[PDB]
Amino acid sequence: LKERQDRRLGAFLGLAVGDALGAQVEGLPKGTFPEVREMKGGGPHRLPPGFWTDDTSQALCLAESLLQRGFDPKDQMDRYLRWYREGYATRRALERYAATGDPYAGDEAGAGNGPLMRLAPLVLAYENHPDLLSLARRAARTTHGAREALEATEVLAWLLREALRGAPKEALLALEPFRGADLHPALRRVVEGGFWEAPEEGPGYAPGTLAAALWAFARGRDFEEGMRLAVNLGGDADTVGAVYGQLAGAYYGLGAIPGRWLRALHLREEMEALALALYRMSM
Ligand SMILES: [Gd+3]
Ligand SMILES: [Gd+3]
Repeated sequence: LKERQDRRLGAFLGLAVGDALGAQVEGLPKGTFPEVREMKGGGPHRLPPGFWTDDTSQALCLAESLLQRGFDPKDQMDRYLRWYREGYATRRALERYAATGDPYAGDEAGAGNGPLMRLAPLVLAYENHPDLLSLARRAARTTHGAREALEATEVLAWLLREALRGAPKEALLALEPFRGADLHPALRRVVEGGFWEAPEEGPGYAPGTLAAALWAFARGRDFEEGMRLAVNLGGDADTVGAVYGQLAGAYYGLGAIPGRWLRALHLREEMEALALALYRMSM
């Protein structure tokens, strides 16, 4: 069904849409700037409208790696490194890998949201794998090693899988499998309802990023409304937007994402092809 493909395309393109939109106001304190509603580009990097950042770049790298050779963390890092060296915590991980050959180069200080911003591709291709959560943890470990970042990635992997399978918003927010689970205290507070309150800003800390995305998803009645709530929190807006985009994209579907946002999106067609290829792979 196109209905099923629509969810996978939505999750992938939603990630990029959130990255591009949020990038326009990243670094700005909440409530100090005009409400973001359109793909105008700009931000600290004077981005053209619809242009995303490293969040989506890493997602693309992971997607190509998966389609090229299944789950291969070594290949993932080869691609990240190559992407990194072609341009001018993660950089430390990439250099660690370059020097030692260890693909799981993340350290305990890496509690950032990097693993969350690029996740979608993994779930699209390995949605039905019995070890999906373990694969997600390994995919996070390549650049981040903090307990809360690894667990936050597992929670997002579960969320995406369930959304792709048609689980209702209430079930996704209930996070039943994680209730009472032995998680890092910060993440436990999120799973137990910390996300119902509006964040003071878009957090860069993994648990906080997930909480901000869940909050926007909980309050937004559709993809667009939730996306605007997410990015207007300011702070790490491109990444909070990217995480929200993945969840909301999988939940609402590509057809629910504002057409003008998709038409302005850089490499829209390339991503749609990748998303479809990954989905075919999961079957
Ligand atoms: Gd960025
Ligand atoms: Gd950022």
